Amino acid sequence: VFIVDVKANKHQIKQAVKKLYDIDVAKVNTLIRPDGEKKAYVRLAPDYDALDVANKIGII
Amino acid sequence: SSHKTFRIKRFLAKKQKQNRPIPQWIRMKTGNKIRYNSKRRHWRRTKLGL
Amino acid sequence: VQRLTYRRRLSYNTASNKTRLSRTPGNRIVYLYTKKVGKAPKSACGVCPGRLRGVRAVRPKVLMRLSKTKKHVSRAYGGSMCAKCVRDRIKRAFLIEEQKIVVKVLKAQAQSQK
RNA sequence: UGAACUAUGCCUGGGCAGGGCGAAGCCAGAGGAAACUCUGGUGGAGGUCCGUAGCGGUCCUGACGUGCAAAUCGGUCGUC
RNA sequence: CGCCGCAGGUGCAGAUCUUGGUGGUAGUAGCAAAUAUUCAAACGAGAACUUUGAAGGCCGAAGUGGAGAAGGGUUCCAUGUGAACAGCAGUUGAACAUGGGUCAGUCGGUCCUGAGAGAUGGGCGAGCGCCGUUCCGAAGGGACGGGCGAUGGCCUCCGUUGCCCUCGGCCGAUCGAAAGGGAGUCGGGUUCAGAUCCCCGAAUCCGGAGUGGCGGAGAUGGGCGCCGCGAGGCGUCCAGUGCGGUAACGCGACCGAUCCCGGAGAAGCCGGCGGGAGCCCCGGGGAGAGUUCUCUUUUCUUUGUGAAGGGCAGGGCGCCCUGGAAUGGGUUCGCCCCGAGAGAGGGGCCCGUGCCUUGGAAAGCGUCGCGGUUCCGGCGGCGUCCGGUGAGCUCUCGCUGGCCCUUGAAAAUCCGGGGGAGAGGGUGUAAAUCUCGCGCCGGGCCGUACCCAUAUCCGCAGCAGGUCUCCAAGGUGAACAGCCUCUGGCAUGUUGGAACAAUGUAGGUAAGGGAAGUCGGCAAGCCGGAUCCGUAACUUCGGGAUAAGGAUUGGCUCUAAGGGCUGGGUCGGUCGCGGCCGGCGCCUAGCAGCCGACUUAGAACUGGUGCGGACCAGGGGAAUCCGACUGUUUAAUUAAAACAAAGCAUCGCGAAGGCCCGCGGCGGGUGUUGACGCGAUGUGAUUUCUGCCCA
RNA sequence: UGGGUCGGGGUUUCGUACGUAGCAGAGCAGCUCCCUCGCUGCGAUCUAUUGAAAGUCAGCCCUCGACACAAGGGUUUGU
RNA sequence: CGACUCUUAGCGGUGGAUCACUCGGCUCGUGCGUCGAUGAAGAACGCAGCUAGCUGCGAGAAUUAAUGUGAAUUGCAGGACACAUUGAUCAUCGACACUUCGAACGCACUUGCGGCCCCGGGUUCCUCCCGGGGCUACGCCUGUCUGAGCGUCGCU
Ligand SMILES: [Mg+2]
Ligand SMILES: [Mg+2]
Ligand SMILES: [Mg+2]
Ligand SMILES: [Mg+2]
Ligand SMILES: [Mg+2]
Ligand SMILES: [Mg+2]
Ligand SMILES: [Mg+2]
Ligand SMILES: [Mg+2]
Ligand SMILES: [Mg+2]
Ligand SMILES: [Mg+2]
Ligand SMILES: [Mg+2]
Ligand SMILES: [Mg+2]
Ligand SMILES: [Mg+2]
Ligand SMILES: [Mg+2]
Ligand SMILES: [Mg+2]
Ligand SMILES: [Mg+2]
Ligand SMILES: [Mg+2]
Ligand SMILES: [Mg+2]
Ligand SMILES: [Mg+2]
Ligand SMILES: [Mg+2]
Ligand SMILES: [Mg+2]
Ligand SMILES: [Mg+2]
Ligand SMILES: [Mg+2]
Ligand SMILES: [Mg+2]
Ligand SMILES: [Mg+2]
Ligand SMILES: [Mg+2]
Ligand SMILES: [Mg+2]
Ligand SMILES: [Mg+2]
Ligand SMILES: [Mg+2]
Ligand SMILES: [Mg+2]
Ligand SMILES: [Mg+2]
Ligand SMILES: [Mg+2]
Ligand SMILES: [Mg+2]
Ligand SMILES: [Mg+2]
Ligand SMILES: [Mg+2]
Ligand SMILES: [Mg+2]
Ligand SMILES: [Mg+2]
Ligand SMILES: [Mg+2]
Ligand SMILES: [Mg+2]
Ligand SMILES: [Mg+2]
Ligand SMILES: [Mg+2]
Ligand SMILES: [Mg+2]
Ligand SMILES: [Mg+2]
Ligand SMILES: [Mg+2]
Ligand SMILES: [Mg+2]
Ligand SMILES: [Mg+2]
Ligand SMILES: [Mg+2]
Ligand SMILES: [Mg+2]
Ligand SMILES: [Zn+2]
Repeated sequence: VFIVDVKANKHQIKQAVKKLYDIDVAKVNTLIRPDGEKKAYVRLAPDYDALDVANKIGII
Repeated sequence: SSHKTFRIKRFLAKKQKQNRPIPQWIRMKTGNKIRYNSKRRHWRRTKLGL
Repeated sequence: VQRLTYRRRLSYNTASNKTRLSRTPGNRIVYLYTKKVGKAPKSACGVCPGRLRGVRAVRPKVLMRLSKTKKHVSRAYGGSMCAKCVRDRIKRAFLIEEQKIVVKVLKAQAQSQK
């Protein structure tokens, strides 16, 4: 789960996550929060584990 | 309503964000003179402009 | 009895908000939003009030994904005109063309006199 | 500057229990010398009747009248 | 600050004076609309109000229930607090504080047009501008087709590319619907709060695929010469843009442009029938509960199969073939249908939301247990069954009618046909092509929490007001009535306790009299349902009419009538205690058995004459005035006799026009009109009359 | 000694309780080795038990039966 | 005796007059006398470690660079900063940057949808998908190119 720029679309979010985390993603769901921030649920590919990716990111 | 435009939702977002109390450390600043947020808005008391 | 709710935000009994009851494998009754009733083609004759046979009755945009055989009949004008009025037009075309030959013969034989 | 209330026209939607009366059309039977009439069914019309919801707002000149309300409430009512 | 001068926005008790503050009133009015609370316990300093449990009640499915639209905008959800607020209180809160929460190709917006709005051209206008929306425009910037070439390159050959020929009127930009039109997503699980969006599993629509992803179709047969015993091979030539059925039409594809025709989108209200489902009801079989003082094989709960395919019922057909009908027949609740082809027989098509099947039991649910991952989509057992009924209710589909001086959208978008410009191969290794099967990739943006109201909206408020919808159980009953109940919900509507004075407000009863009361029967009361009788004057013959008036009505026990299903055989003369044809027989005044609704009528018995026992639920008659009726009206004192109305009558007008708008344009409305029309008046249905006067 | 609370009795109100029983009961449905005129259910209502049952001071009357409680509390007042 | 009421005084409340203060106004005068398609005024939304308002700023967002200055900022924290292989802060401001609406400019808006040309990626060039960049308003002047006319002519 990420907070993203409100102008970015699902394709841009997908490519941005793939580049700066070196992971493959399956799909991106997106909502805009009541406080105005865009939130993206980025499902990872089956061969990528979201647990240890969040560990190397530092948000575990 | 549930159905809203993006402009309306963004307007409501800013109104929500500024509807919070002042930080307590403001009251310790030099020459403060501010006691509390006088622009607090309750949803039932005062209705928004839109 | 178990009462029902709409499953969409359209809350009015309009022509696009028509439902039917359905029992799920979970043993609960729910709405299923039906599609509208399609119509078979009317005949191009404009006379016969019945609709064409051999053509599937679906909404117009469903015809895009149907195959060719489901939309016509193997005959001249098939799927666009009734068999009765196709027979009538075959006879009417032939007999009128015969009548033209009649008047052509009749005028050609009558012009022999100077 | 206003038709967010109201007035009127248009567009596109939604809605209106249960009963009574019994129009045309139709069937059969009967009477009659005929002409034709009578009887029983059927049928289900109508700015039709009783009466819900809805819409209205008659009377109590009821309640209230620093009110629940800057026009509301109860019964009784009009139409349905 | 004094004194000498100077200069004023220079003196307050008033002005229903202005602003601010404060009294008496006064601990007063008041905290009284919608039946209602009680016991115990917990937390806590503190409990009439919080929470849990137990009772007693209410909403009573047209809800005080479950969900939405508009509007609100975080009120949603957890945790904490006890200042202020919630007109008593509070341990509670829609308060305060801190955190969290709204996940989509297939739910909407988005797209289309509607009533309409609105640029450009043009016109007008001092001017900002506004008129106009096809009108006074050189208004098509597109196209597979063909040609000239640049060969840009996997320069084979097909893509690109500039120009030329040919074709090309939505003939008008653009905006306009979260209820109209509009492809395609369902089932299970999951949260403190989100799910048709997350997860699991099943689908599906649209788009793309250039070098072409795989199959299948096209499409692969005949004739002649030869070899070969035959089978089968070789050479040459000729076909081949599929096939079947009398037909309706069918089959898996089934070449084809510009162009033309058509369909679907795409059509009102009401009635009566019929089919399907959901619900309700009835008889059993299970599982779990309740009662058991006595009785009750009892009472209650529960007892699944999505989309998308395939198959089969069922419904419909104004579809086809045979044939030719009066002694007319068929047939509906009603109708209606037939030599323009009935009845009968045999077919074809459409819908198929029903059943079976894949999905599918592996899930879900109900029970009974066994372990744990402080809070396992844990593990396991068993079950998820058989039937019957209907003027039943609600959706839905269909058929057939009625009504209209009313005839009940448009456009996106999709499809079929007509035609045959073209394209494709020389018999193959087949070609052009393919709406057939399978395979590959993608579907961006915005909304999505919650309330939806006797507390989340508007009314200054948690205001008896207002505010658009969907679902809808049992009993009684004509019933979506009223009354009681189940599912679900609630705590009596911004306080409690004790009393039971007057006067109120709301509701009852009252001897005898019966409107004597009062402006006036105001208010209240009487009547009331249904069945059987019985109904006048008058009348526009329709009505009046539930006229008036009268009798009956309970409970219990029977009786009678009102239907649906099957089967009606004279026999081994023989063998597939049963089957093929037949010598072998007379229900033909119809029986035999089984099954199932309500309704009507009659009778007996019976109760202290009570019985539409609550609820529901017309007082009636004789006249007079006015308005014909139905309708409408002064939101907030007038609902009427007022307005309207159909009917009658009159007037203007043939478009260079009548009536009217406009500051202006040869602008605009009636007018998408044309005297049976439009415009302007008066009177006010019917009937009958409508006299005299043009000074 | 007292007044209470129950109980009892009286009064009075209504009108004859539940259960049981009956060859009471319009009738109906089953059993016939039975029965030789019977037995097994359903059945409003009737009869007897039964002027019964129930209420009755809370502002009725009398108890001397039972039970407990009652020589307690607070605030004031002087010629 | 008290209570109550009245008057006066002390003290205490309620209230915010008076007086004193003044980083505000009002008035007069002076000098300049400067906006915008190179996108103004105005509006919206964002930006701080803790930040709601005001103020400042624009995704480089309570500010970057440069210059002057010369040890702070400060409410708390954190961390720089030999102040000479240059420097906190403030001021100035000439470099750079400057989101979305808005004359507002591709079309349109209470929504959203195009077209053209390059670049990159999935492609592994051919045109489909994703991203990036540059264009795409009206009027008008000069010139340019392409055109029209049974307008006036010329040659054939
Ligand atoms: Mg979304
Ligand atoms: Mg409000
Ligand atoms: Mg309006
Ligand atoms: Mg009527
Ligand atoms: Mg009526
Ligand atoms: Mg009054
Ligand atoms: Mg003065
Ligand atoms: Mg004064
Ligand atoms: Mg009081
Ligand atoms: Mg009170
Ligand atoms: Mg009730
Ligand atoms: Mg509700
Ligand atoms: Mg809450
Ligand atoms: Mg309070
Ligand atoms: Mg709050
Ligand atoms: Mg054109
Ligand atoms: Mg539009
Ligand atoms: Mg719609
Ligand atoms: Mg929810
Ligand atoms: Mg199944
Ligand atoms: Mg099913
Ligand atoms: Mg026939
Ligand atoms: Mg199972
Ligand atoms: Mg929701
Ligand atoms: Mg209210
Ligand atoms: Mg207001
Ligand atoms: Mg309330
Ligand atoms: Mg009450
Ligand atoms: Mg209460
Ligand atoms: Mg009396
Ligand atoms: Mg009397
Ligand atoms: Mg009198
Ligand atoms: Mg008198
Ligand atoms: Mg009255
Ligand atoms: Mg009368
Ligand atoms: Mg009787
Ligand atoms: Mg009238
Ligand atoms: Mg009249
Ligand atoms: Mg009115
Ligand atoms: Mg009025
Ligand atoms: Mg009135
Ligand atoms: Mg008249
Ligand atoms: Mg008239
Ligand atoms: Mg006694
Ligand atoms: Mg003082
Ligand atoms: Mg600097
Ligand atoms: Mg739109
Ligand atoms: Mg010329
Ligand atoms: Zn035809």
